[PDB]
Amino acid sequence: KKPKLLYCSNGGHFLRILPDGTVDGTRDRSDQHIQLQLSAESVGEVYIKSTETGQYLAMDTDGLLYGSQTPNEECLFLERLEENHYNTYISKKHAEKNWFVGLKKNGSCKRGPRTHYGQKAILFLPLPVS
Ligand SMILES: O=C(O)[C@@H]1O[C@@H](O[C@H]2[C@H](O)[C@@H](NS(=O)(=O)O)[C@@H](O[C@H]3[C@H](O)[C@@H](OS(=O)(=O)O)[C@H](O[C@H]4[C@H](O)[C@@H](NS(=O)(=O)O)[C@@H](O[C@H]5[C@H](O)[C@@H](OS(=O)(=O)O)[C@H](O[C@H]6[C@H](O)[C@@H](NS(=O)(=O)O)[C@@H](O)O[C@@H]6COS(=O)(=O)O)O[C@H]5C(=O)O)O[C@@H]4COS(=O)(=O)O)O[C@H]3C(=O)O)O[C@@H]2COS(=O)(=O)O)[C@H](OS(=O)(=O)O)[C@@H](O)[C@@H]1O
Repeated sequence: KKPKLLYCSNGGHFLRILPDGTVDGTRDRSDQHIQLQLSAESVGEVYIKSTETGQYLAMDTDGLLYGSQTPNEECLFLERLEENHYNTYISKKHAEKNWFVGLKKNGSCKRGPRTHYGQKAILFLPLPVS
């Protein structure tokens, strides 16, 4: 649990949270906002924070991901390992809606209600930073 990169296979991107709270993905290994710290706030729960800006990955009430300055309830995710050995993170708040953290092929954040268990857009591979 050192700063990791959240690599999404659908499109091959690095999930990232911009200074202005925008969350999306990118292919530049040199991006200053792709370094995330993953705090485990319980047995299968986690917090994902932009070390570069302090912001925490959070999903609003409509499934849109954004960067929150404080770590509220909307910032927890149930980190799960899947079949092909990837990690998928589903919003704990909306767990019942099956809303995950995901990236579209073109690297733009994939809306929570547009994601679903099984989709390749929800697969992330933590890679080592620096
Ligand atoms: O009716 C209207 O007027 C409109 O209503 C809504 O629009 C509808 C579409 O009209 C409708 N078309 S359909 O006629 O019903 O088919 C439908 O489009 C869906 C279709 O699934 C599909 O359509 S199409 O290809 O025929 O055009 C297409 O799929 C997109 C994905 O959405 C996109 N996801 S991404 O994550 O953003 O990139 C992307 O998928 C990639 C990914 O790599 C991966 O997807 S995902 O699992 O991560 O989601 C997946 O990978 C597959 C791989 O392709 C596959 N290869 S093989 O060919 O099977 O061998 C294999 O390797 O497996 C993997 C993994 O699979 S799995 O195990 O995870 O399942 O798929 C690929 C991929 O296909 O490329 O790209 C595809 C293709 O798109 S592209 O543009 O052709 O490149 O579009 C979606 C879509 O959501 O748009 O449904 C929409 C939405 O309807 S809804 O409203 O009911 O949701 C729409 O409504 S509105 O609400 O937006 O207003 C309005 O546009 C119109 O009003």
